[PDB]
Amino acid sequence: AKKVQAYVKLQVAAGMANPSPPVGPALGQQGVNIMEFCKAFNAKTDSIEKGLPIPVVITVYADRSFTFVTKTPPAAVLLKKAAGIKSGSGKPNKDKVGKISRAQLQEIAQTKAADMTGADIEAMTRSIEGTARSMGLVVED
Amino acid sequence: SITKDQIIEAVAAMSVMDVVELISAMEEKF
Amino acid sequence: SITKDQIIEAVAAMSVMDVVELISAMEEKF
Amino acid sequence: SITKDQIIEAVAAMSVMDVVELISAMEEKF
Amino acid sequence: SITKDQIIEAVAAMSVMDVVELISAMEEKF
Amino acid sequence: MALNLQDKQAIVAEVSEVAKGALSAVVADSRGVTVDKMTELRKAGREAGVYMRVVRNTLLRRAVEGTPFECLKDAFVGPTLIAYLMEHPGAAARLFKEFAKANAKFEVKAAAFEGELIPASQIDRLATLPTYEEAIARLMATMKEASAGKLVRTLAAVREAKE
Repeated sequence: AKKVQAYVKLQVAAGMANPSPPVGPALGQQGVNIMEFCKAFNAKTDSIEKGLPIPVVITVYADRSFTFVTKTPPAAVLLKKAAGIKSGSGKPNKDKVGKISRAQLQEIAQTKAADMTGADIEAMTRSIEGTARSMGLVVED
Repeated sequence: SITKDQIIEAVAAMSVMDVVELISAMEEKF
Repeated sequence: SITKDQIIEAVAAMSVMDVVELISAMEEKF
Repeated sequence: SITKDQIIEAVAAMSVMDVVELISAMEEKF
Repeated sequence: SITKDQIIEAVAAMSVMDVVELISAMEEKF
Repeated sequence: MALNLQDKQAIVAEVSEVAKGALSAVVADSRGVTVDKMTELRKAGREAGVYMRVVRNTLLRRAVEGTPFECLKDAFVGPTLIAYLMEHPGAAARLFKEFAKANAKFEVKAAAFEGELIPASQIDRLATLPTYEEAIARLMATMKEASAGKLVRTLAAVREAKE
């Protein structure tokens, strides 16, 4: 690694790659084409499923296109498919909204293997211990 | 332990026996 | 001596001794 | 005589006799 | 064989023989 | 913070990693980055862990003066900026390499490896440790004795001696 050369992260869902209405002319402008950011993305995105957040770095030089290497997704968006309601925050901690305990989201703290600055396989559980409290979801743990 | 002039002089094992003491000197491995 | 047991005395052994027994092999002969 | 047939059966000569065959191999070459 | 018998037949074993013998003795291991 | 009640703390608490210390390394880190904690702490993931600490405590007056647990020749071993490192579980091998094969790649000065405890001496790195659990180094270590160490010379009179 080095530091910073060129990279960002703006996206709404994997259910629909390279969105046209959303970001539009706001998905790379320094060596990033808009009709090419769907030939290197769905090259492995269609290898798991479509409908979940997929951020990623953007290694840029000066040779026509570019190169990227994404990783584990956010454990906050997984609360629309693996937890409860469709939304999230909205109603923070003013009235016990959804409720997730020790059991749920358990293995969701097991998906980020290499991407988890929580050496202690057990302690790394305290990290995501909040990726489901940004709206108030008491744990029945 | 420290059995000096023996664990060495056991070289009477000759070639093929040394590959026998190496095949297993890891066997069930990579 | 039997090699079957001439190995059951170094495998699960401690890596400390071995070194104090490795170099000693580079002078015995070679 | 033979060559390879007595290189497989020659696969012996403990280091006690082996190393002395490389050291005496110096008493004529290298 | 005595260590002195492996020496002669070795260095000896000609060349049209050795350079086709010893060299082959290198297509076994190492 | 806190005075003596806190000073004494950083001492004994970490100086336990000296009495019962596996290995030992003293590396300054002038110009260190965060990757500094994204390395010795990253390699702690799938090949190490919370079994390693490099608590920069070169407070000398605290670190050095704080080592009554027999570590002589150290009244010198504690110069300028420092970042000691110690082990509790595991062997006393590898560790030296995490530094030797990192700082060697720029990564700030490496105190030229001033050496630390265990044998208790001075400066001039070694590496007879990380060769451990690499048993196959003890395997070929026999150089096939009869074989290889032979097929390398006793059969070099043909590919290098026929003129």
